[PDB]
Amino acid sequence: MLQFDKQVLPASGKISTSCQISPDGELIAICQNTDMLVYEISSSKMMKLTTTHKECINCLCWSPDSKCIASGSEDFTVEITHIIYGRIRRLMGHTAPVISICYNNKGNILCSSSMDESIKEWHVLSGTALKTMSAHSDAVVSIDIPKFDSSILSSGSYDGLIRIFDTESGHCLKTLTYDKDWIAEDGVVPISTVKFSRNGKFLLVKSLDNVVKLWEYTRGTVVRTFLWPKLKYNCGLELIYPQGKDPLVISGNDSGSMCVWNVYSKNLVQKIDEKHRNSPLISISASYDKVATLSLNGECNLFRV
Amino acid sequence: ANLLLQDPFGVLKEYPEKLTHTLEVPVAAVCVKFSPRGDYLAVGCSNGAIIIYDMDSLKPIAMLGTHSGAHTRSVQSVCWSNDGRYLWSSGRDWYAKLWDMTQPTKCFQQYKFDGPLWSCHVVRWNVCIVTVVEEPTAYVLTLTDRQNAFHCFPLLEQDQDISGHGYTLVACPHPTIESIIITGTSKGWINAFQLDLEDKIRCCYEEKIANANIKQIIISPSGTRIAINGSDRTIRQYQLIVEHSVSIELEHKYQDIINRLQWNTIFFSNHSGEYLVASAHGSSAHDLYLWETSSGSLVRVLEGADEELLDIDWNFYSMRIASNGFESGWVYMWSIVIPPKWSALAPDFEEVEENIDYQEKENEFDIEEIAIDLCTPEKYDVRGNDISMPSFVIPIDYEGVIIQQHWA
Amino acid sequence: YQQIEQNGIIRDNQIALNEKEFDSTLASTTGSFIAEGFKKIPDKLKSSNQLTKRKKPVTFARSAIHNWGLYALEPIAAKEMIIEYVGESIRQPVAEMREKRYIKSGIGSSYLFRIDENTVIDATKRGGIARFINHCCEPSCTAKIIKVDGRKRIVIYALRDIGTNEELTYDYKFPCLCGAPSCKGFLN
Amino acid sequence: AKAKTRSSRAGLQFPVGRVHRLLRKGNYAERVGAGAPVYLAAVLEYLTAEILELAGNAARDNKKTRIIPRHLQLAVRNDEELNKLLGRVTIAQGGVLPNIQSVLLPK
Amino acid sequence: KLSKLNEEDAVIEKYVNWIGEVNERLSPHFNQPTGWITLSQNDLSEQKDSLENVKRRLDLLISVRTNQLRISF
Ligand SMILES: C[S@@+](CC[C@H](N)C(=O)[O-])C[C@H]1O[C@@H](n2cnc3c(N)ncnc32)[C@H](O)[C@@H]1O
Ligand SMILES: [Zn+2]
Repeated sequence: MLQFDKQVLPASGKISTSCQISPDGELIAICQNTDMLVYEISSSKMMKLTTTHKECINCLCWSPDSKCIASGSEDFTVEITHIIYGRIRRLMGHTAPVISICYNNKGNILCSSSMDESIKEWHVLSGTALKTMSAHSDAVVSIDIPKFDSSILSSGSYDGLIRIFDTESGHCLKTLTYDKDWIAEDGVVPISTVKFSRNGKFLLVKSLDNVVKLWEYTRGTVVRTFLWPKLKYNCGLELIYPQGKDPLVISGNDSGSMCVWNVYSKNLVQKIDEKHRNSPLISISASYDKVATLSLNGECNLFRV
Repeated sequence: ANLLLQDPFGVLKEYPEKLTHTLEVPVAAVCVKFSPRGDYLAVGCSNGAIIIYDMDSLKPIAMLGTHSGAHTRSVQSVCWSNDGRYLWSSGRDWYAKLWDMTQPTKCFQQYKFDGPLWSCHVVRWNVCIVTVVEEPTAYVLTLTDRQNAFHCFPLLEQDQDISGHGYTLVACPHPTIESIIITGTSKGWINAFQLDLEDKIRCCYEEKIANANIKQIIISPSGTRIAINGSDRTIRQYQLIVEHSVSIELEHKYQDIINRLQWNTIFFSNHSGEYLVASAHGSSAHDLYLWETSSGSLVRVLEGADEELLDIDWNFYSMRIASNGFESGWVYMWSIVIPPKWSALAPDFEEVEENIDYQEKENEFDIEEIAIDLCTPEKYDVRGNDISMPSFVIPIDYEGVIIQQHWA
Repeated sequence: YQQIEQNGIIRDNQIALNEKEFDSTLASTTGSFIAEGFKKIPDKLKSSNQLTKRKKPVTFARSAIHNWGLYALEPIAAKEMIIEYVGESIRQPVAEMREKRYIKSGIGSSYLFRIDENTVIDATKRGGIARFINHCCEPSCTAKIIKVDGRKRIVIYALRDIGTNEELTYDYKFPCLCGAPSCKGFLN
Repeated sequence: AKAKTRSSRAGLQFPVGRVHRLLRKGNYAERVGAGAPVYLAAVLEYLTAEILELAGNAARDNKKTRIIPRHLQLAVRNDEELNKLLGRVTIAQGGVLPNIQSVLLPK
Repeated sequence: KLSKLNEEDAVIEKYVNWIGEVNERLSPHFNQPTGWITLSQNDLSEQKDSLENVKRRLDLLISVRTNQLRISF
């Protein structure tokens, strides 16, 4: 069903924020503190790639064809770098820092988050301010474009907004939960990470209460809930895909406890708790069959069906 | 396509009404053709460029005509493939360049013609019927297993004369058969040509409807309706009966009674062609027209422009009308607007258009495991298109993207 | 060490050329983002059917006064209707319960209106876009009650020439968070 | 839609019968064409619709149902296009547009 | 070896030689009748080859990325 293959990185060291594999299935980018390591899984080599960021890198993104790597950090840099050719464009357009980003599924629009209740858009060749999405009430964590088609933009934010926008003109189109008001008494938990599925018809959330739900965005309610039988972290979510029937979801806890939920029924078959036992976990991403992990301490564990 | 799943209450139109973009292209154009999706607009430019536009930010991504095969004179018509991978481009520099966007600046195979052209039309992505000027046959050029042998297949039987009919000026392939090619002469007559994809052809249908220079023949995408634009002031939509064996009959006639203008280009609706557009020729005609193709009446007018509009294109996904205003050169564009909705601020608002008299109930004074699938893509959009074919994305130029800060 | 020193000048004075990205007021952002400090603080650093044919293209956006407000998308002249007020129609006893029931849960906005003294126009769940404009004691809109064919719609005109994206006001006439000085410091 | 009463064939509310009479025994030209009273009755529909849209519009502001002539001058002089069309004209018992020159307003 | 740069210096030099030993023979393709809408190919010796002589502005710009890179470690 799922087993462990290999771990090559040591635990301790610098600030590690995001682990990201390109969607080809082979080329991994590990965000260290102002550094990116490249780990080719085929022949098991390493490569270091440093970029012209100043501060602690939060955004990292991969190309759909693995030809360019865009990042983003909190000195207002909006940076897209090449795999060997260097820095390509620097947009420097938000008046607030940036947490996470994604790509258009053609590769022309890297999307972008600003923490002063606005979300903006950049073209690579134009380099200008395309659109303004000003509909938010808090700092925005993750904006996940779905995997297959680049139509809709789901937003995640620190007030509790499962809010879904437009890419074609940039207007609000769906909101699944309420904002700080409508109970106004701390009833709405803040949201850490919103994610789409492979199809893009199902939306996934991990909240600040460390409760995972799989939203149907279309109808307006939820069809799944995944408990942990309080968090102070921005941890990531992933849906690993085996070739069999059930793709398990995965998120990380305050510490190295990582259950995986069956999503078809709701039971809990596997859990990878053998690693990360000191290390508090921010980011996870996958490949066709190679899923990585990361924490404050940079442990990249690979796995296999 | 998930934006149209969230945009309306559930009502979406069947023609655009307003015009929301305008491509500021100062060098003028001749033809505008979209991709087989709504993403890419090929622009047939006047001097000999092709300035291909990404239809999300109104600023280009490439230019076909940098490395090899740039058009010296004007470029006349263009089509695209089934998937949007190639480009077949007919021009007035006596050259039909099949381009491929895998190498998005270089041609693949050209042909030095005997003179200029009018149009091009593809049946498969390689084979392309071209209209050589002053030629009473259509030398359809096919890219064969080798690229060099452009077999100049004469689209005429060896005995048949169109003497007294002039040259062939239009050839448009059938959508649903993919092997019978409807062509129209320079004087009146209409032929059919069943290519065997060997090279036997049958002149199954011949006729004459009215003596004019047939500027354009279109077929509806359901293969039912076929409209003919003469050099006089009429549009004859006909009904198509192909089981081969072909015969047409007169459905409707569309004219401008007031000014008596010529119709430059005509184009049909998406599913069965329930709406016919046209662009008039003379000045002060500043607007595309629409017609209900059954009743016949002028039902709507795309009143957005200021000039005379020459060519037209209707991609059915984005529901846009691209058209070069011929005088200035700018590409006018229409789009179905979607107004914003405050109903998506909280998960329960409602936008009722009237002050509703809600009845007073009793409640006002009182104090899962569904089936889950993650693997399949979408199959049909709200428009009901051929979707679940993941299209040929045009890759951006990842050969010289690092240069593009310095000097084009 | 010889590699990194020659790569030092690639990031010592060439980090002084590239890092010119200061454009804000240089807020307190020296706290690390691996800490994930919450900072739950209200800090604002940004710059802050019959009568349908007759309305104006005003949009709602994030307000310069409050959470949400309307932005007039054209230079409106003196006395033209901006938006007909649309919503529910419910009388005084049933709106007496809803006046507290929403604030029992605690929404915190007075989304009713008055046509005559018996009945209100609710705008919490239903409504038009006409509800979104907020209070300022200096007026730029009023709402006369006109009658259309036996039943009274409520229609919000202008007083003065509102400009492009000039945020509209409304008096309510039963604090003042407009930021205006020439005002009473409360609502009442 | 119908066959009789040419206005109903055109979809107007103004008569095309009367307009085709008044282009012959008004002696405007020798031979009035058949499309000509149709086009003219549509324009006189539209300008009457443009006024009576704006007339009852400013009837609603006054709060009265019916339209008095005072509402017609307020519909004509407030609108620039109509004002240009009706530049020379005086609408009888119709008042003026309420304006003061703003030098005369107090300090 | 130098397998990360020489792919460019194969294709920077492809402009010099592989474009060179094929597109040099366009100038003796004027030479068929004797040493204008018939055969308007005379200006494309310096208008379609205008970018070819301005390709030297960019082909060394591809050839100085490793001048930035080999000094960067
Ligand atoms: C009649 S509703 C206005 C519509 C609401 N602000 C909206 O956009 O959804 C009353 C709300 O306006 C706000 N408000 C009332 N008086 C205000 C004032 N003088 N300045 C700013 N906001 C005010 C209050 O917070 C209250 O929630
Ligand atoms: Zn105030």
